[PDB]
Amino acid sequence: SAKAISEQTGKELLYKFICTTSAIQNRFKYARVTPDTDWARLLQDHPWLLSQNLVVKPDQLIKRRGKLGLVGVNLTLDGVKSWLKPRLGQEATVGKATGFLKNFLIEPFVPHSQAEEFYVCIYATREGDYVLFHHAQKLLVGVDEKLNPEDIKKHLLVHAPEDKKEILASFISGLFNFYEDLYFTYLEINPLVVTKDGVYVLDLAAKVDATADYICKVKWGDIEFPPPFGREAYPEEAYIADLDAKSGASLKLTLLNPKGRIWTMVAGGGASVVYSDTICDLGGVNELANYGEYSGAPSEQQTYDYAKTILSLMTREKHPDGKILIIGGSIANFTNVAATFKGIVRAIRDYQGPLKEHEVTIFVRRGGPNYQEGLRVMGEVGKTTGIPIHVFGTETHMTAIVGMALGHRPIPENLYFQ
Amino acid sequence: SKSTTLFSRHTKAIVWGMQTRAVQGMLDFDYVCSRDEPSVAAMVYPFTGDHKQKFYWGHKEILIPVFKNMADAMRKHPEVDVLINFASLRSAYDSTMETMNYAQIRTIAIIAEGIPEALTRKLIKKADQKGVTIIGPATVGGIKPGCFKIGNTGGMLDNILASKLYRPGSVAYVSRSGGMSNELNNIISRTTDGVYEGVAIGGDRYPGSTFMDHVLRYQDTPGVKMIVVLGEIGGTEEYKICRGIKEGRLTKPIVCWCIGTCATMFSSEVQFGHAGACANQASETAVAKNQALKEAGVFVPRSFDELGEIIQSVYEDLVANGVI
Ligand SMILES: Nc1ncnc2c1ncn2[C@@H]1O[C@H](COP(=O)(O)OP(=O)(O)O)[C@@H](O)[C@H]1O
Ligand SMILES: Nc1ncnc2c1ncn2[C@@H]1O[C@H](CO)[C@@H](O)[C@H]1O
Ligand SMILES: [Mg+2]
Repeated sequence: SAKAISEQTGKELLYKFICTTSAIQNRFKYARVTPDTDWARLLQDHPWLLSQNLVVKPDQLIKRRGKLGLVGVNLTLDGVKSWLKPRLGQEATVGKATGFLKNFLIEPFVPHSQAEEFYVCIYATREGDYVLFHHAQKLLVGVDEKLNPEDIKKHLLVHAPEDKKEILASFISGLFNFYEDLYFTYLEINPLVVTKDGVYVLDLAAKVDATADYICKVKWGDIEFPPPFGREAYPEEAYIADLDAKSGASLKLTLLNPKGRIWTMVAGGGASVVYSDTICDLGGVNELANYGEYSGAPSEQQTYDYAKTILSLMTREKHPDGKILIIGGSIANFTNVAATFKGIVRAIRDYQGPLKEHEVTIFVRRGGPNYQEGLRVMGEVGKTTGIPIHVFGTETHMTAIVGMALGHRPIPENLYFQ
Repeated sequence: SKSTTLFSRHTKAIVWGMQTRAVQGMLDFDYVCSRDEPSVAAMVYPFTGDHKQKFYWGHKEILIPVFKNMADAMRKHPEVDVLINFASLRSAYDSTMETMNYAQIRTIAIIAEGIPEALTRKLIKKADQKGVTIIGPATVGGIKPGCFKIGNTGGMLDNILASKLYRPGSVAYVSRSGGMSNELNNIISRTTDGVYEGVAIGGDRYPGSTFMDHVLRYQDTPGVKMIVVLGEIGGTEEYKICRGIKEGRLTKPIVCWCIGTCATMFSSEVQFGHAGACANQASETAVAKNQALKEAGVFVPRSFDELGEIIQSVYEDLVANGVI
């Protein structure tokens, strides 16, 4: 999938890899600040922070920072530190997401006029990449088409100041080659500034196609994909992500609410979303802990390692009303249900102690290859461990176990194992 | 789009990859469908030399040739017009481009997940120019009961039998999800005379063939009397259905539900399991798509839980008036 990168990451790549005749200024002149920053050390590494005034803004995938009061413009270093005091490390709500302001970029202030500000954006669609320019012109660049400076002058720069067309065209042609070479899917510079001294990339927002790592990793390096603002990143997510990378099997985990009492471990992209849909249609969105799925015929050991991560995460703190684990799925096409459920059963066994302490109740529904033995060993571990487990097969509507687990409907023992 | 009909009970395929279980599963389905011949004429696997692989046609062991070179497989099997590509993500692009140098191939299924979007767009461009239908990437494939099934679609024989996938009914469907298309097999078989044809277009941002590509095929297929679409958050592909109805191009009843309505209730954006399953603007959400489909005249249930009920209701009205 296409993943956002920080402004800092995107500018680093652009400064390193763009090829343009245009004189790009302030290359690599940025400094990153967090609540843990050693400001003496920062100033050792970035002495230019004293050379001219500054701009400071969070770099956490927050849009429209200027409209939110979150860009400090034309400040001395002392003015930056004062501007950060009420913000750095504070909770903030942007739109409907809430998180901590904890990652800021400082850059040189660039004096310029309104007429020296430009907008450029490139974004991917099925039919090609659209290139947008505004001082609004937009050009579809087809899948096999080149974008040369003369093309940009003819189709995009008709309204641009005459003295800036050559440098704008060279930059945008370079930008587009960079966008393609590094497998971007979205790249916006708002504003791009061009003065008598050259080109300045004042702002940058971007997404890369993360599946292109096997092609791009020499240029990308150890690229980071930050979570959206309002979510944290967790080591378990990184652990699952590492599993997902090592096999053709798909293993995904996104923590929504680590303290929620409703956990899922569903097979399949589609079904995992339908279960989540059904949980929220039934009131449990504030108690839904996670979204994720496993699919693509993982082994018993991959499914054990996946499941033990979940069971660990849902036995971190108790809940007055205990917890629910939804082990669900469609009728699989090829996943060995017995082999995967044996992985899960072994995880359940290893964690049976903590699982009882947190009053976890388990609901299971699944079809596919070998599923009858899959459902049996689930029923079996329930009796061995004392954990309550209610086990259903193809004869149960896929999502019925959600209503069961939230009390909207009763448990039909007449369908167990069917 | 392109061809209305992709498969028949005479379809022959080449399978790219050493996927003996998938191939045997196809042959098990071929047998209970009463096909004359196995649907897999040959396999291509560059990591071994030419050899023959043992398979079973009912109880009889038979041999299917495995070729190191695609050129040999194509030349020895001119009857083949379908290629099912199980190549890993790293080589799916090159092997699919290579397949499209053979004019005999009119349909390609691309199984692998994780192909870069920019490579898929180039496959789509070559495919559109040649008239080739691509199903995938990132898909299990599809199934045409009585005729042909792609790879692992529909699972083992016991599932093929339980969901009556050995002979066609009157209901066609298209879905983004592979797993959920086997759930649709189940639902449709319990509420109607069964599946006529189903396709899983895969979960990527740019599917080789879109919902509307297949819905148009079904509209133009006389055996199809009604159509079921399982949509998903992300992109705007489903609005082409509203347009087709509005234009009078789509006249058969259409039932649709888009998954991903939970995203509207989260305080932040969530990338779901399928690569394309992420809304970049308000109209790409499941809730917006479902509401627009409903206003255009599609039969939309309140939630996935009522999908079987509305399918059965549409099916029964069509029997009542003599259409089925
Ligand atoms: N380095 C800079 N020098 C001068 N002005 C700047 C600089 N960075 C930002 N600005 C001004 O502040 C505005 C808001 O900053 P920006 O990074 O574009 O954030 P956002 O687009 O999220 O509001 C810019 O549009 C520009 O007018
Ligand atoms: N100015 C600084 N203040 C605090 N930590 C720093 C500073 N410069 C580098 N580091 C940290 O040191 C590590 C590299 O040696 C990185 O993790 C980086 O975050
Ligand atoms: Mg901006």
